[PDB]
Amino acid sequence: SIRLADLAQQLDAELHGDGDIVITGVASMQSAQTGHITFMVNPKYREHLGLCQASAVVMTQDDLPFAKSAALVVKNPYLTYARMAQILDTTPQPAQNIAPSAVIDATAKLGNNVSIGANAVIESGVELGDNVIIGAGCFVGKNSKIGAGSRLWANVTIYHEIQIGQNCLIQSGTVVGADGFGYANDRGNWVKIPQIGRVIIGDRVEIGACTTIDRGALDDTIIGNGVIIDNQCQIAHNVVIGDNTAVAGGVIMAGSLKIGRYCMIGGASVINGHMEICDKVTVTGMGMVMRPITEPGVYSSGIPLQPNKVWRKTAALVMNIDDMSKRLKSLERKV
Amino acid sequence: HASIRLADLAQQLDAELHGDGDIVITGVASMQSAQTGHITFMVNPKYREHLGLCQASAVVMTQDDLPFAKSAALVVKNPYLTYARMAQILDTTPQPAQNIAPSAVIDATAKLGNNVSIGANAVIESGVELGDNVIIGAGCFVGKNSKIGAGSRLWANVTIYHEIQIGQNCLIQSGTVVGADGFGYANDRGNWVKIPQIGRVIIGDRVEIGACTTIDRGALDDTIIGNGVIIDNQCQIAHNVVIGDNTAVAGGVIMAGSLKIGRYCMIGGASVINGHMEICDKVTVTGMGMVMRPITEPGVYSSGIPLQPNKVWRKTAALVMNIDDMSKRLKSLERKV
Amino acid sequence: ASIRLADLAQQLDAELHGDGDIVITGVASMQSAQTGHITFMVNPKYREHLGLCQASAVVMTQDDLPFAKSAALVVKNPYLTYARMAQILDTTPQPAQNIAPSAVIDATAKLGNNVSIGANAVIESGVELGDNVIIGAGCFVGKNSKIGAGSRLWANVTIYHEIQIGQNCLIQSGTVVGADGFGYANDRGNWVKIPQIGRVIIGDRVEIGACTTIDRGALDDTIIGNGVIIDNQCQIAHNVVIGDNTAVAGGVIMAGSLKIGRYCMIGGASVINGHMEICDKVTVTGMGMVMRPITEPGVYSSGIPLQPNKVWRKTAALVMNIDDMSKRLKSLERKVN
Amino acid sequence: EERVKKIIGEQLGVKQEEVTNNASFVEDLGADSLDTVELVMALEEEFDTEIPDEEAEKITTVQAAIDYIN
Amino acid sequence: DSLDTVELVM
Amino acid sequence: DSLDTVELVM
Repeated sequence: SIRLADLAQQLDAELHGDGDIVITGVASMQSAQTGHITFMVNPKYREHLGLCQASAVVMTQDDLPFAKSAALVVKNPYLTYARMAQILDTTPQPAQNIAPSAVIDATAKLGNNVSIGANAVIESGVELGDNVIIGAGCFVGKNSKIGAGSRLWANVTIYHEIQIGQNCLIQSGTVVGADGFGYANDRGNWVKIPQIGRVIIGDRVEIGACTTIDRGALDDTIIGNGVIIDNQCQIAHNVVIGDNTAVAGGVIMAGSLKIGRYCMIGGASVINGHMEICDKVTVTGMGMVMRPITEPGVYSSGIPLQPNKVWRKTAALVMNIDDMSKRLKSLERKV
Repeated sequence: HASIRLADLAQQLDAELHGDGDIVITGVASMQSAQTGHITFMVNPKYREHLGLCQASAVVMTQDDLPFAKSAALVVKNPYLTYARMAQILDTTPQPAQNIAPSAVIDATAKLGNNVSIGANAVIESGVELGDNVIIGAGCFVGKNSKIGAGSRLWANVTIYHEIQIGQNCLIQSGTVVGADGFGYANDRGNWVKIPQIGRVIIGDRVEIGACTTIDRGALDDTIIGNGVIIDNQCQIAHNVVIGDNTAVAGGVIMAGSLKIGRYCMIGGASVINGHMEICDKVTVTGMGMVMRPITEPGVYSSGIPLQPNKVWRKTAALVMNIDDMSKRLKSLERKV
Repeated sequence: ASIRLADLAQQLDAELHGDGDIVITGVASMQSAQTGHITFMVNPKYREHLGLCQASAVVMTQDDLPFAKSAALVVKNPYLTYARMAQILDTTPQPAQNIAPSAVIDATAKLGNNVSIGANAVIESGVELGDNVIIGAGCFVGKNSKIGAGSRLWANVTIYHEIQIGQNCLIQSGTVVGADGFGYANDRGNWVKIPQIGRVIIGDRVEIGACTTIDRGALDDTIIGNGVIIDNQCQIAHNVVIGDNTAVAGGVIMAGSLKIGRYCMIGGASVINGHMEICDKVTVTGMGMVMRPITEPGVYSSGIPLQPNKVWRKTAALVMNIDDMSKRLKSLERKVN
Repeated sequence: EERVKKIIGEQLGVKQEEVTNNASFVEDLGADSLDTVELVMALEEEFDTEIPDEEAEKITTVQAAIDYIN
Repeated sequence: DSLDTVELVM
Repeated sequence: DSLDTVELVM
């Protein structure tokens, strides 16, 4: 809980209204009650301010005339929302102290203020930096290193020789450092290629739930600093992702893909391997990324939904588009 | 449960029995695998000529199939639904756990109902409330202040985060994660700033969720799964998705944030659905559907170009990517004529 | 461990061109290789980089040899040789060693010789673990399941009940084998659960990736053939049958009762319709929309690749109105004739 | 008629002994979601014509197929 | 939306 | 690549 003036000061906001109002949490505009602070980005919501029950609203200078409550005036309300939500965060920690049920190898090195959840399993040679938190039921494999301030939620699996930087967060069900999909073909039989590369995750990487990041074949799979990856993603062996890149849900990357910095990969995109995507590329949802991308910009693929009756026709005409080309050309020859 | 006489089964199934009611039924089986003591069913009349091959003691069928029976027969209106019912009666599926395992780690402030089972090495956090007959599989995690309703069941290695609500008679398969942070971040000049996700997930009653599915918590308000919903494996349900009662989501569907889906919908496998929009009641999207726009009218919706032999596809792809120049050549030709 | 180049050359059936006394400590990429490391090359574009490479040895072919700047191991198939030498010089640890005290092993579970069970693993009644089987930490193995000799599970794998796994299999973490298939009957809009009492039968030498889900059969079994490889994030529905030596790349979604033949290659993120057959030696390229049965071998593809967004918009809008376009082509096709 | 029936037989992957004057494409002849549309396109080519959308919609069985060309 | 203007202009 | 030679012929 916090005083509105004190909150406004931490937010670098211009306070318009009672500084002594007590703020207890953040809430949506529609759910907000007394004690709650909310925010507003889209000017169309200006009319909605007159029915909002929040004690305070974060807005811009232009919105201020329309305000019906105490207002925090800022340049970027969404960003301020993120900051205030961090100050007023009610999210618990994945664990506190070191659980007696945790199985920790004697050669594991623990820094100060490390907490490890019930039934977690820490292998030999592991190094956990200061303030690392390992959630319940996690496995952290041999000789792996997790940097200061990083946190794993329950039931995360980290394989051996993995490096995770500082201030990272990984959600449950995620698996980092499993064997890449490496096999040689011997007369139709698959011969396993041991995957002895690693995964190197930089600082402030946030990874969602049920995501799989495979270890490299010989060199490493590399996730740069400040990268965000959503749920159900597949990051194959020897993928390199540049700093500050965002990967939305259910993306499938193939081996040895290299992605630049500041990219945005939309949900359920499928990306070919052994090629490069340059800096500042946006691929929209369900993108079929078959070819290298050498210039920045927004790229897309796919044909959207149609009524099933219509689609049937559309699909059949497309599968027969070559005949449709020949007939267009002969009709040109004729005239 | 274990065994049942045919006449008693027929009575429970509200079926008309033709044949020996004293026959002992021990389980359900496919037509091709059924042997003595097994009951099977038939829906498609094509199987009529194969009833001689079938070795079941009994077959569930319709009135018109009866003159073809090669065994005792149970006559009903809907053989497929009857099959679901009899398979429930004769189910061999074990429970995820029985009693409270010594190795379970259960916080002192957790409230357990009557006849709760908790499996080995499961972890129950503070403030958790487990309703009567709840079963928590081995190695599960149930986070702070979460509530799981009466008769609900989690298989091994399910992760429930904090402040999650699960109604009654739900079933969740292994590997599933309910209530992880939504994918919320603000962009500060190229750097991603985390938005704490302090909403919850509210799951209704009789909800069945498959394996390795992720349902994220809401940013401020809640992610909501209505009653009687079924969700298959590998699905992604993003923050603040609302799914109406009795909707079916097949495997590998990706839903983006703030999607609202109506009641009685059917979303086909690996469909990808845009967020911040609505899909009205009674919509069907077929497999691999690319759901870019809102859907205001009920009916079946589809997208996608099916497989072609590789050589043929190359041409198709190259021509479609060049369709604006085909559309150009046609306007000019239309002019000439 | 470490190995003399000559002895490594013998084990790999390679022709040693260079000092047999060189000690090889490990395998490395051409770019990262240093003294003591052996590497390999397949693509001839790397022959010009050979001068800069610092490996103590390079695996290559006879036509590569004149470009060698180090000891060389000449073979027919460098990539396969790479696989074999990597196995010889493998540094991967085991998922577990001996039986951990924290493992919860039912009194009736049966262990072969030299079985390792990791910390907090949970083994149900009636389970059978063959010789040299390794069960990683946090694993769950359900009632009466059976795992063949030499098979290994990494941490946090879930095996349901009545599952059979052959010899020398390997399953990466997060994977769930034998969860209920997606079986429901519709009773006036409500989904009625159909218990899934078939099983999963996995052959010998099967490798399965991480967070993959393979559902048990409804009555008969889901079947994975010998030597099958399956990558991460795949969904294999109830009663899928996969033929021997088939490869399934990441994120493939298979619907129920699909039968796939032998020596197939199913590309990443393919979506495959159910209740149909794919014959032997079929290749489906990434993101294949597999709607129809495939009766003839060969390579099949679908999908329209990426375009700059403003280009795609036109491509989409024209493809969508392709019917009105084909019509206009026909009208004009008549006027001229 | 037999002309139509050879086309219906070849597209739908059936033997001519199955092409009954009664037969419906979906119910009797295992037509999928693209089958009839592709079959209607097939009849467009060997009959040197063009079938209107108000009419092809009414072509779901071989009688409806034959009875339209006639 | 992304497609709405193109469709109209068509 | 897979689409290069087709496109070239065009």
